Amino acid sequence: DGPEKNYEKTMAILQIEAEKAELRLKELEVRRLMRARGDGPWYQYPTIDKALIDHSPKTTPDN
Amino acid sequence: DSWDKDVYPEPPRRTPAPAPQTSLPNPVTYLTKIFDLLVDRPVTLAREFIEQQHAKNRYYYYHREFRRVPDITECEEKDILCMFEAEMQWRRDYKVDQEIVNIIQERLKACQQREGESYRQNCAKELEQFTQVSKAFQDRYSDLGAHYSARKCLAKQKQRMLAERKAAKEAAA
Repeated sequence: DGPEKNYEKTMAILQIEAEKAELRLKELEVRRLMRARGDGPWYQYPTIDKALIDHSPKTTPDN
Repeated sequence: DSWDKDVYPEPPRRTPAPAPQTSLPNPVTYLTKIFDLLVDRPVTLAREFIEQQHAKNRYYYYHREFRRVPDITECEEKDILCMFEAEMQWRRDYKVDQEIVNIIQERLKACQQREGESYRQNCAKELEQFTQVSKAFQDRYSDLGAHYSARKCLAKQKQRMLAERKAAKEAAA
């Protein structure tokens, strides 16, 4: 086949793999940030749910 | 012919005409005549046969054009598309320059053979041409390593430009 075959195929392959590479770098940086700060959708850690708390008036007034 | 005197200079072909004044006649004459009669004529007529056969059907072909693309200096830092374009353009430019020095080497070897013993006297005109070709080829493409690339060539070029700029600045005040 002609040289344009390899030229356009290499264009597509190079673009796709470069996108993969800097996406991987962004993944590493995002993971570091989200593990360090936790202000993100993942890396959340379990905490006690508030709905278990009971608010009815107890025997002791100033509980 | 198949090559211009612009692309492959050829000194004018001049041959002397000896006069065999001696009664003894030179034998090499008879050798040229018999070789022409029973070798040159049959190969020529067979060549005419196959050449008219070739001219019966002559399919055509052309040169492969190469539209120029932006250079690596114009190419942005870590932009794989234009990087590929510039790298291939620079690779083919390196190939064409290699063939340039090859052409000059062939021309100057031809010069040496034409001038024979007087090669030193009658080849300096092209000797200096091959000298400058190789000298600038060294600073244009050499020392780039096995993994030579457009970026490495640009880096070497840049280093040369800083060197010359600094030297000219310090030397000339």
